[PDB]
Amino acid sequence: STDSLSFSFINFDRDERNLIFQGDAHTSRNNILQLTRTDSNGAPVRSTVGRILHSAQVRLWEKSTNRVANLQTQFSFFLSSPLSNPADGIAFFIAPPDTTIPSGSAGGLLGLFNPRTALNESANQVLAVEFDTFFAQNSNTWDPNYQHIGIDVNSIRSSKVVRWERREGKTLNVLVTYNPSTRTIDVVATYPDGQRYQLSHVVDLTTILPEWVRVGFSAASGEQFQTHNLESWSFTSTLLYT
Amino acid sequence: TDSLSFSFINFDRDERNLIFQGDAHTSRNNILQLTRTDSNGAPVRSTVGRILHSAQVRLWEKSTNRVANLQTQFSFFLSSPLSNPADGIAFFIAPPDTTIPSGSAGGLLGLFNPRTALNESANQVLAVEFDTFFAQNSNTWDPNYQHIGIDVNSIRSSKVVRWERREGKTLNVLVTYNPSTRTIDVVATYPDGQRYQLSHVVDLTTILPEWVRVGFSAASGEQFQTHNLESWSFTSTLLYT
Ligand SMILES: OC[C@H]1O[C@H](OC[C@H]2O[C@H](O)[C@@H](O)[C@@H](O[C@H]3O[C@H](CO)[C@@H](O)[C@H](O)[C@@H]3O)[C@@H]2O)[C@@H](O)[C@@H](O)[C@@H]1O
Ligand SMILES: [Ca+2]
Ligand SMILES: [Ca+2]
Ligand SMILES: [Mn+2]
Ligand SMILES: [Mn+2]
Repeated sequence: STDSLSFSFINFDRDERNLIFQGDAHTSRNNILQLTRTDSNGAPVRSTVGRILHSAQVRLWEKSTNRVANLQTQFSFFLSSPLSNPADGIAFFIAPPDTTIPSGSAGGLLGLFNPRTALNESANQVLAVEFDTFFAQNSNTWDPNYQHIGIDVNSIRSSKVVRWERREGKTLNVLVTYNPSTRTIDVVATYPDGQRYQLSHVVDLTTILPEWVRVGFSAASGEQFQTHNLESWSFTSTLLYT
Repeated sequence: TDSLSFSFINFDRDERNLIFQGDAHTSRNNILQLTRTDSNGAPVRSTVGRILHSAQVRLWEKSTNRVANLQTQFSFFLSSPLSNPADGIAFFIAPPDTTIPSGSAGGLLGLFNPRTALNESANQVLAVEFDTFFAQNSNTWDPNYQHIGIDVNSIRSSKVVRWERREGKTLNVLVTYNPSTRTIDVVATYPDGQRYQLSHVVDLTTILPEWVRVGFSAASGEQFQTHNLESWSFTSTLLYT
């Protein structure tokens, strides 16, 4: 018997009344959620930002009872592009409930940050798990010099990264958990051939985010582009004694 | 799958995902008090309160041809000094913009307007009621005893089972809807194991809109009692029959 909230989509209907759509995010007739803008043929375009949030607010703690949320999310996406350098990536993310798309964020900032404050942790309130396909050091100075999965804490510069291969049109299955007893954020990603990716980072979520949050996804393209297609998503949060 | 599910083991005075209507308030002991009390914690006359979860429940989805099942568990207790305490608490499913109707503080349980309460064509609601007050002068539709009912677009239950109100005791309820049999089941137990069972065939898809909200309603007219919601969990799943 716990206080908990849980939800799941195996498809995205064109009428999803519990989802908040931001910027260019929209749902295709095929019921795949498309985060970034496409042209009249469904091809990817430049300078686009898209995000979704579930409308239900997630309670991260309740100081009253020393309870902290233990959370768990699963999702699958694929990316596609005619380009040899496809940009910029998709992120699962957690932020205050009134979070909106920052100015200047269509590009390497992933729809998550303003460029005047993107490396200033004091100005942000965001945990993100990114899948980052574009790392050119000329514009994505913060990035490691390869493709990567990263854990972002109030910064576009990841606290931890692991090397990762983008695969044109292939579904990545992802599992993210937060264990509040160990304060650990744990990420496991897998392609359909079993090719596997792991990444963890210790951060106390109560020190970085407010009591009530919203959860969802962000994606962007700058001068380079791709489609960012979310296929499925489930989420559970459970308040647990810590 | 597609699913929505939430749990409250008790209620915190800050609950961002609940819609509160009328007299509904959270007590300092984490009980949801649907009807108004004075500064002595005492019930009052002429009160109605309701909660709904803000998350909308989808009852079917054409794109995938799926239909929703549902299941809810809850516990409440009622308290009054009267030998005829009134009026009752109900779990309900209604359109998402549902609000408390005029004249529902009483035998209408905050769910119906007196002018239209018995007219099916006028209402959109499935409710499971715990009705403590049945006198004919005003509760003409009632059987002549305390009862649990399954209400479909009327204050006159489609089906009832005789029930005993037990002053200050927790009643634990489990409601399920099985979309393949099109059946609402109710099981309610007291701490000593006394059990109540009730069942009605109804197709939610032919009665309710695609998207609904769920929660609770309670009221008091001229007779009174506090209505106290202890805990609530709810799940729903879009599946194939
Ligand atoms: O030779 C001039 C100039 O060339 C290079 O900068 C131009 C662009 O190079 C890359 O394509 C990108 O890094 C791009 O940055 C935009 O697109 C990125 C991909 O979508 C995105 O992440 C960025 O946020 C941005 O929108 C550059 O603009 C480079 O060699 C410069 O040093 C050189 O001066
Ligand atoms: Ca990048
Ligand atoms: Ca009655
Ligand atoms: Mn990065
Ligand atoms: Mn009745």
